Amino acid sequence: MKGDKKVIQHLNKILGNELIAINQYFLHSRMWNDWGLKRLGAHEYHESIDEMKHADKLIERILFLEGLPNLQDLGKLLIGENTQEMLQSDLNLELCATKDLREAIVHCEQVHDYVSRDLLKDILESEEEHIDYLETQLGLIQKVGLENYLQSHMHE
Amino acid sequence: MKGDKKVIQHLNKILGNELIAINQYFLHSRMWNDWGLKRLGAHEYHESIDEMKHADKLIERILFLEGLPNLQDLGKLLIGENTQEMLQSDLNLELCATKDLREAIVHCEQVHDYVSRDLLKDILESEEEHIDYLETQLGLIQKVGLENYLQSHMHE
Amino acid sequence: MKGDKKVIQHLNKILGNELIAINQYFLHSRMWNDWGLKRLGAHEYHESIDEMKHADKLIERILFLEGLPNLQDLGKLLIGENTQEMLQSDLNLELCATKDLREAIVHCEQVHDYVSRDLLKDILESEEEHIDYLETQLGLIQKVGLENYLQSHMHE
Amino acid sequence: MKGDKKVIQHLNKILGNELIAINQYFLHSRMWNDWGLKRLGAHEYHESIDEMKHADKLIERILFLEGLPNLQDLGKLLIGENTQEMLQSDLNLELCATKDLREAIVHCEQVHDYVSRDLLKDILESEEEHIDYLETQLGLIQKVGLENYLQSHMHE
Amino acid sequence: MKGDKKVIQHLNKILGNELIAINQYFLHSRMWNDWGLKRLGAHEYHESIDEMKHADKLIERILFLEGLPNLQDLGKLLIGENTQEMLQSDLNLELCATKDLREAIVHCEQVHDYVSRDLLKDILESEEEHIDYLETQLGLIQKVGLENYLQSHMHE
Amino acid sequence: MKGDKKVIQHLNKILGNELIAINQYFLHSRMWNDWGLKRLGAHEYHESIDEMKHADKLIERILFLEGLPNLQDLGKLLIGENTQEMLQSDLNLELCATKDLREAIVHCEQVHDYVSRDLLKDILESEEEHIDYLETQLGLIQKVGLENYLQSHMHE
Amino acid sequence: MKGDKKVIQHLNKILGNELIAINQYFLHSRMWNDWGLKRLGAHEYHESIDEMKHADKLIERILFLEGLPNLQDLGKLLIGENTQEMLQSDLNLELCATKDLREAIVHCEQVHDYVSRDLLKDILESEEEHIDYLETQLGLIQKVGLENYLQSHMHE
Ligand code: HEM
Ligand code: HEM
Ligand code: HEM
Ligand SMILES: [Fe+2]
Ligand SMILES: [Fe+2]
Ligand SMILES: [Fe+2]
Ligand SMILES: [Fe+2]
Ligand SMILES: [Fe+2]
Ligand SMILES: [Fe+2]
Ligand SMILES: [Fe+2]
Ligand SMILES: [Fe+2]
Ligand SMILES: [Fe+2]
Ligand SMILES: [Fe+2]
Ligand SMILES: [Fe+2]
Ligand SMILES: [Fe+2]
Ligand SMILES: [Fe+2]
Ligand SMILES: [Fe+2]
Ligand SMILES: [Fe+2]
Ligand SMILES: [Fe+2]
Ligand SMILES: [Fe+2]
Ligand SMILES: [Fe+2]
Ligand SMILES: [Fe+2]
Ligand SMILES: [Fe+2]
Ligand SMILES: [Fe+2]
Ligand SMILES: [Fe+2]
Ligand SMILES: [Fe+2]
Ligand SMILES: [Fe+2]
Ligand SMILES: [Fe+2]
Ligand SMILES: [Fe+2]
Ligand SMILES: [Fe+2]
Ligand SMILES: [Fe+2]
Ligand SMILES: [Fe+2]
Ligand SMILES: [Fe+2]
Ligand SMILES: [Fe+2]
Ligand SMILES: [Fe+2]
Ligand SMILES: [Fe+2]
Ligand SMILES: [Fe+2]
Ligand SMILES: [Fe+2]
Ligand SMILES: [Fe+2]
Ligand SMILES: [Fe+2]
Ligand SMILES: [Fe+2]
Ligand SMILES: [Fe+2]
Ligand SMILES: [Fe+2]
Ligand SMILES: [Fe+2]
Ligand SMILES: [Fe+2]
Ligand SMILES: [Fe+2]
Ligand SMILES: [Fe+2]
Ligand SMILES: [Fe+2]
Ligand SMILES: [Fe+2]
Ligand SMILES: [Fe+2]
Ligand SMILES: [Fe+2]
Ligand SMILES: [Fe+2]
Ligand SMILES: [Fe+2]
Ligand SMILES: [Fe+2]
Ligand SMILES: [Fe+2]
Ligand SMILES: [Fe+2]
Ligand SMILES: [Fe+2]
Ligand SMILES: [Fe+2]
Ligand SMILES: [Fe+2]
Ligand SMILES: [Fe+2]
Ligand SMILES: [Fe+2]
Ligand SMILES: [Fe+2]
Ligand SMILES: [Fe+2]
Ligand SMILES: [Fe+2]
Ligand SMILES: [Fe+2]
Ligand SMILES: [Fe+2]
Ligand SMILES: [Fe+2]
Ligand SMILES: [K+]
Repeated sequence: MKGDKKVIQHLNKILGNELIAINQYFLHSRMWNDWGLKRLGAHEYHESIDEMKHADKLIERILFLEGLPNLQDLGKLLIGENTQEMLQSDLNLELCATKDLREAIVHCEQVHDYVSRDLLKDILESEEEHIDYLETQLGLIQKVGLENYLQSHMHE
Repeated sequence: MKGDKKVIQHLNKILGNELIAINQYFLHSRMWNDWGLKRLGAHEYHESIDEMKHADKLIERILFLEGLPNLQDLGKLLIGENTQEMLQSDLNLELCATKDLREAIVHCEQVHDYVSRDLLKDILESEEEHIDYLETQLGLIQKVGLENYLQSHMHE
Repeated sequence: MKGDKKVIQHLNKILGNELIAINQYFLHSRMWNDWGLKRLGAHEYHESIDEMKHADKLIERILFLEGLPNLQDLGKLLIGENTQEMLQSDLNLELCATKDLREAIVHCEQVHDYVSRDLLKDILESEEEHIDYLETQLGLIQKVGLENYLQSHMHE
Repeated sequence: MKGDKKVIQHLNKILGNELIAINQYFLHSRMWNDWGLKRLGAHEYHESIDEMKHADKLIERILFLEGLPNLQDLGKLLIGENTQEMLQSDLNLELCATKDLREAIVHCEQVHDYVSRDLLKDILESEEEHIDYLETQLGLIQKVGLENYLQSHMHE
Repeated sequence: MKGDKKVIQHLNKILGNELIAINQYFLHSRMWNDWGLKRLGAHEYHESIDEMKHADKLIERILFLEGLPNLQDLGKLLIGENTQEMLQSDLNLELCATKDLREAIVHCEQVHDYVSRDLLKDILESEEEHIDYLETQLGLIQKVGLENYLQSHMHE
Repeated sequence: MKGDKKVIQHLNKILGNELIAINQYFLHSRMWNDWGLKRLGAHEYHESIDEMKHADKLIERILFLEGLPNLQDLGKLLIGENTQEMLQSDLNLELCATKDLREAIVHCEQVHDYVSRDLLKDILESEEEHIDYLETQLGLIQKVGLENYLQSHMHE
Repeated sequence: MKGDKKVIQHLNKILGNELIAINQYFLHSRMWNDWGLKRLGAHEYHESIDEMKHADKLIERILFLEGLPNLQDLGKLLIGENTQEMLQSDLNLELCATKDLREAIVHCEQVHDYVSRDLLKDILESEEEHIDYLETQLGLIQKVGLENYLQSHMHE
């Protein structure tokens, strides 16, 4: 089925965001694991897997619409040097991603691509859960202190 | 994540409706049970539990959006004195609730809060099922007669 | 069997205290969950459920005695802004509520409503366990430190 | 142990009431069964078994207190001729029984026989459940009509 | 079905004997239990249950024959003060009961109420088993001595 | 938040009685076991465990009320030299315990400490069971003779 | 056939030490439980049970040797006011106990009561495990800090 070219362009923009998030989260996960903060590593890995699944659904939708998925362009990773920086960088990336998702949903509604809208809404629900996770961890660092927070995320 | 203040105000309005419905339905349930109309009591209890779960989701969403859930303000319960009045009072309350849900959905769409919209749509689907249940019971009272209808709802 | 009018007034007063506690504890529970303090959130949810069950038993007893349960009047919630304030606010509520239970039991005894007395005694046993829980947590904060206490109530 | 002679007199009065209820409810049960109203018959049999178990506990307590259980004196049975009369006669009997139970509890409290008081309170809780059952059935006859009420209690 | 009025009178006489035996044996059972003679108490309870089941069948038959079961008139209980007296009092009661059963069977045969006769014969077989039990226990007291007999019926 | 000072004194008095009974019954148990009267020894051990559990509940209650449990003061043990004396000494001790329990319950009721009252009533129910056990054993010695009574309590 | 009088005196001295430890550790256990330090409370309860089992074995041995177990004389409990004092007071008590055990073993060896010696050696092995437990906890307080130590012993 021949999709709207601007919808396909929006879907490729979302896909591009997923690709940044996959790599940033995977590396953050393996950094936490390397440091012996295995619970943080495992949860960051789970976030990376979520983004892999979002990318998959986007690729499948673009192909159905007769578009060309762009897996070539990888935007800027902002890798942190410590736990607080890593969490904040992830959170900043998620906030950029939801902004793009909302603009893509607007466009899908405008051209009556309600199935793409619903896919993007499902991804946006997941991203807001990611934002909730990351905001909550930064808040816990303040409430229990950094050393305790890290201690609680050492052992799986 | 910092939510739109008018969306949060709409969510608290919906929450307020849930709180009325929880108490009205719980008391109606226990009145039917007290009268020995246990099947009616059990179904009304189920409705009250549905509204408890709606309230829960609304509270969680308001907190995520950095709003303050209002569990203090309880609107007017209209407790019936017999089965027909109790069902009709519930139905009137549901019809008020769906009106508020539609206005809240309009606002979420306007400001691109698509995750809150989808939550409210899910609640609205449940409320229309509640309306269907209550309308159907009032119709059955007409078709089988009040005495038979009550008889059929005595024993679980 | 018509119950004593002042006994029914007392039961409605106890019921009113339960309705305050249901909402305050439910909101405190969801606040703790929102902050990622899930062990605190779960325990507070089970306190809320306990009060819901108290309210149910009182409603059933009032109806049996041919009184009108009052679910319309909701007294003042006191929502804390951090863990210490939330625990202290719950403790304030419980201490005020047990004072009313004792006065209600006195009245039941005076008019020989021994079944209502035993119901209120069972609720009072639960409220003193709730007081014990709350006082103990506040004491643990003093013994292990606030940051450690919150750490220990982060993960379920 | 040597019980208070007036307490033993109260316990024998309660036992006397149980013996009336056992026989009245057993006969009402078998009359309902005879008429093909088997659900009514089964519930009335259950009430009769409850009173047998009350009598057993009272006999045991009287003997422990070195009293003589009185199973010789059987008071007045009032056997109804139709369902409404039978239920109302049972209800009248239960209301007489609770009046005697409250006077007995007063006396146990006066002489500090707290264990006998707790037994009598357990019996009283059961009789108030019996009263609730009987009142509820009389109310259902009004709400669903006598013919429907009987129909619903034909088949087990 | 319309029973013979003299047969119904006989059945009510048998029922009257059952009602005496129920109460006498239940009290003897609880006296033996009170004394710590639990095997004697359990067997006497079993005898009491047998008489309850006899009474039930007689009530059912009387009602089928369109008679009025008489549970109002309770004849003389003869409660013993020690084991030998209790057993002998039960035995005396059983011998009175079989005398009445034989006269009732004669009358059933005379008027061709063969189904009532067979019920009464089944009851009589049970009473002769009861007589055998009681006679045997009195004989064992002579053969093993009273102290040994009681010792053997202390523990269940 | 403290209990009533005189209630705490009563609870410590009850606790003192438990501590006497624990030690007296444990030694009596082990004397019976040493003599080869293992069924008596096992039952007496069970009585001692009951008193340990009573003491535990009292200690927990005193601490909740912010009293100081007194485990220092051990009153007079009266150890018997043979089975009859041991049983009688236990019985005398239980009768002193129930006297103190009734005085403590009066006080709890007076100051509206209804949870302490219910705890003491539960302990009192258990002590009256203990009295029943002891009185019954002494009575069995009379009915079956001492040698037979001891014989029946040799083997478990 | 009697044990040595001075061996029996030593065994009663060891028994006296057990009785102190039972009560001291049981109260310390219930204080820790009351404070919400349930893992400390559970371990201390376990220590108290060990001492109850030691006392049982000593009572059995004394009775076999035809001595009189002394459960009347309770020496001085030293109840701590906080975790460090409670642990230290337990440790001081264990060190007194092992001193008396070694003197008792010397005496058993001197008079060739090798079975009493082996029993006391088994108790001594257990007391040195108790000492190891207590010393290790005090050392952990130093290594992890008091607040962390207490935190780690809050939850079971
Ligand atoms: C009149 C006030 C209320 C009464 C008497 C009441 C009663 C109950 C009862 C009896 C249950 C079942 C508990 C059990 O058996 O475990 C229940 C479930 C529940 N209630 Fe309430 N309730 C009240 C109000 C509320 C409110 C105001 C909220 C939240 C804002 C709430 C949240 C819940 C939740 C989340 C459940 C669990 C439902 C499930 O099974 O998923 N309730 N309620
Ligand atoms: C002093 C009066 C009586 C006492 C204390 C007494 C006591 C009892 C008790 C304790 C049970 C066992 C109930 C249970 O544990 O579920 C029982 C069973 C029963 N009783 Fe009675 N009873 C009395 C008189 C009667 C009478 C007068 C009747 C009928 C006319 C009757 C009919 C029955 C029947 C049919 C059962 C069930 C037996 C079975 O099949 O297991 N009882 N009774
Ligand atoms: C302050 C006084 C005491 C208290 C509060 C106390 C408490 C307890 C409790 C709660 C139990 C567990 C019972 C159960 O749950 O079944 C127990 C077990 C036991 N107690 Fe005590 N106790 C006390 C004194 C004693 C004394 C003085 C002795 C012996 C001289 C003793 C001997 C025993 C024995 C043999 C057990 C069973 C241990 C096992 O499980 O193998 N107790 N105690
Ligand atoms: Fe590694
Ligand atoms: Fe997830
Ligand atoms: Fe994503
Ligand atoms: Fe295709
Ligand atoms: Fe666009
Ligand atoms: Fe979808
Ligand atoms: Fe994401
Ligand atoms: Fe590790
Ligand atoms: Fe592990
Ligand atoms: Fe009811
Ligand atoms: Fe549903
Ligand atoms: Fe709802
Ligand atoms: Fe948040
Ligand atoms: Fe709006
Ligand atoms: Fe959704
Ligand atoms: Fe609804
Ligand atoms: Fe029914
Ligand atoms: Fe059913
Ligand atoms: Fe969350
Ligand atoms: Fe609980
Ligand atoms: Fe409550
Ligand atoms: Fe009612
Ligand atoms: Fe009052
Ligand atoms: Fe109760
Ligand atoms: Fe509470
Ligand atoms: Fe404090
Ligand atoms: Fe975590
Ligand atoms: Fe987990
Ligand atoms: Fe029939
Ligand atoms: Fe029942
Ligand atoms: Fe009864
Ligand atoms: Fe007795
Ligand atoms: Fe009286
Ligand atoms: Fe009780
Ligand atoms: Fe009753
Ligand atoms: Fe049928
Ligand atoms: Fe059936
Ligand atoms: Fe007994
Ligand atoms: Fe049999
Ligand atoms: Fe019979
Ligand atoms: Fe018939
Ligand atoms: Fe005849
Ligand atoms: Fe037959
Ligand atoms: Fe018989
Ligand atoms: Fe025994
Ligand atoms: Fe047995
Ligand atoms: Fe032995
Ligand atoms: Fe027991
Ligand atoms: Fe006790
Ligand atoms: Fe406390
Ligand atoms: Fe006092
Ligand atoms: Fe209780
Ligand atoms: Fe006791
Ligand atoms: Fe043997
Ligand atoms: Fe054996
Ligand atoms: Fe506690
Ligand atoms: Fe151990
Ligand atoms: Fe020891
Ligand atoms: Fe010996
Ligand atoms: Fe020595
Ligand atoms: Fe050994
Ligand atoms: Fe030790
Ligand atoms: Fe905790
Ligand atoms: Fe746990
Ligand atoms: K820590």
